[PDB]
Amino acid sequence: GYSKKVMEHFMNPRNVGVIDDPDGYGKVGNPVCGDLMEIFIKVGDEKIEDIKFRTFGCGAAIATSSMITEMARGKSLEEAMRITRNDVADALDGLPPQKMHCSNLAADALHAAINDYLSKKQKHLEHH
Amino acid sequence: GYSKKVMEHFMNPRNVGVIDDPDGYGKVGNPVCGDLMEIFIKVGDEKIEDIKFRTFGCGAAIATSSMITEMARGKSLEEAMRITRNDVADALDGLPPQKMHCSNLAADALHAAINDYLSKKQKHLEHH
Ligand code: FES
Ligand code: FES
Repeated sequence: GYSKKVMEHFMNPRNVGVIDDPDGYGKVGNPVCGDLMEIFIKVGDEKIEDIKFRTFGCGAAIATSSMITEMARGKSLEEAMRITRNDVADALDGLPPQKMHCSNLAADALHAAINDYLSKKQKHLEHH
Repeated sequence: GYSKKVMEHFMNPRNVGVIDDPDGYGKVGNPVCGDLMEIFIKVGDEKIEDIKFRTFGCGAAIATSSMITEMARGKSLEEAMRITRNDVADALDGLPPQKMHCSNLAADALHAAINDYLSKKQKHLEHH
């Protein structure tokens, strides 16, 4: 019992892949299934200049990540940080409640990748 | 304007502290404020035998972590994994919408600590 939008993003996920040498990297595992979600970001002019995700997880996780990465592309870091699964709640309505977990991977990995980038920036400016 | 339950868990948070040499460790940062949530778990008989959190974050993050860790204490790993912020949505009703992010740290760190423990266990399988 899924949604048309989820079906579209599972069948034709956007932004699948890897970035070599990314500016930010975030990885989160779902321990139930043991699936791992990785987000890679490139940052230019404090905007998401490129984003990719890689997972072997389930339909729900893949479709959520496709929607989240699409939303994030070309936004400022601060805007991207404010994205949560809540921003695509309507597309996810009526999913089995155990797919809640799967749907949280995307946003949590994105937030991790952004924090990764930001902490690198902080370290660079240790003494300045 | 906050909830009475949130006020109680912010003023008297349960399970604050650290576990030295924990069975599972999970850390997640909120990049907006730069606050970091750490969860420590001890695992005995595939149950949460001890849990502690450590953060310097905001009231919302602290109260959520107090509620989440209290829910997790003494549950099986599998039950604990199924906990999300959704399980305390009622207590969190009407929080400023930016505290959604803060409220997700707790569950995400707990899930990270459980994955940490499980992957350590996975090491044994390499034995052949
Ligand atoms: S089971 Fe691996 S993501 Fe749904
Ligand atoms: S301000 Fe850092 S946790 Fe909400």
